[PDB]
Amino acid sequence: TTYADFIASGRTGRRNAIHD
Amino acid sequence: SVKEFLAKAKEDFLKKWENPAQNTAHLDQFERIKTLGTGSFGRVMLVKHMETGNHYAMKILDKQKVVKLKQIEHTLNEKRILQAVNFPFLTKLEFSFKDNSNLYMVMEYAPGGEMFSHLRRIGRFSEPHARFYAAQIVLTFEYLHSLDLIYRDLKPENLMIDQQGYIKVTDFGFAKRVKGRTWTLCGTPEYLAPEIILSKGYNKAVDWWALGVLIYEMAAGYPPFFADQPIQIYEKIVSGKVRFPSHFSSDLKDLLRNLLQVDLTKRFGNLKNGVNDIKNHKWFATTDWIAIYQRKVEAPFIPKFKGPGDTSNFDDYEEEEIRVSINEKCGKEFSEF
Ligand SMILES: c1cnc2[nH]ccc2c1
Repeated sequence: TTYADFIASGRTGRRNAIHD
Repeated sequence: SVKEFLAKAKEDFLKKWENPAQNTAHLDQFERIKTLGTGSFGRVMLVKHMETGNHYAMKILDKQKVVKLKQIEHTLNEKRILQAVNFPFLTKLEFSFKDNSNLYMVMEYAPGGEMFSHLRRIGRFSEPHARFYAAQIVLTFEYLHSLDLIYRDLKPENLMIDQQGYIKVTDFGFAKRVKGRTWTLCGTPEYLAPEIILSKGYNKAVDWWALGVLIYEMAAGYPPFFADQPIQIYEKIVSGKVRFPSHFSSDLKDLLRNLLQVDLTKRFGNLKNGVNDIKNHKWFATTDWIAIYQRKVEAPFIPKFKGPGDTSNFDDYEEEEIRVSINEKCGKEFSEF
């Protein structure tokens, strides 16, 4: 399931901003 | 009238924008209590103002670190904007100051925690729970955009829940006052509009794209474009394809298809009718925009408190000193702060 795929991913915690 | 409310708001904003407040407190006036959030782009602490005993959130930036990260002008943007705005769902600066080492921005404390925390714990929000939060963002963006401000960092991590269950849109590190186009690559991968990824000039429409992302994430419990590495996310975003969970209402999916529109000509918030294509959409039919603004709607969830200065709705972070050098750093860079 898409939920399961999310929860197993590396990006369920707080996400940092990006920049150049 | 909305038009007339905004006209007066702008008059109020411009006066403070053109003559910013500066050096209105000192670090020694505050008791440091707890780190509420932290990253490379600075940290936020709960502090107590000793003269009033009021609690505030205090953002602390290390001037040298700001410089190394090329965030000088962005930081000046943040402070200059936040001292000037005033809106029920923003936390304007109550005070700002600097010392030899750091920059300080003191704002209203929202004790309910980050939306991120509750969203992740609970899994997903009901469409009505999500619509209640979305409404507040729509109004905030209407306000901000009318003042020629773009926000550029919508995500649940930046959305704090207050004692009444209403939100504060926090962290203005990438916010900018711009008429016309801008170009900076900034924001958070999951929420980046395609324009930004593809290095085009972009405008306030990137915020309306980010709204589509937030609504999706709130209602689904995961973002519409995710993967393990940013580059894979960017490929999904520019693809032009999005899948909705089977539980998403017909009205929700239609709103999101028009927010998450890769074509600027067809993106809601960016058509000739502006924000009203959003406010008049069927998904918001039950929304009383003035009641939301007046904060008379009953929140679908009120946070647990056990007193003032309670931090139980926030994660625990390693506590680091607030060091103050005996030598002034970066004076010229931050002269206007
Ligand atoms: C956490 C709680 N309250 C806040 N107000 C401004 C930032 C911030 C962070």
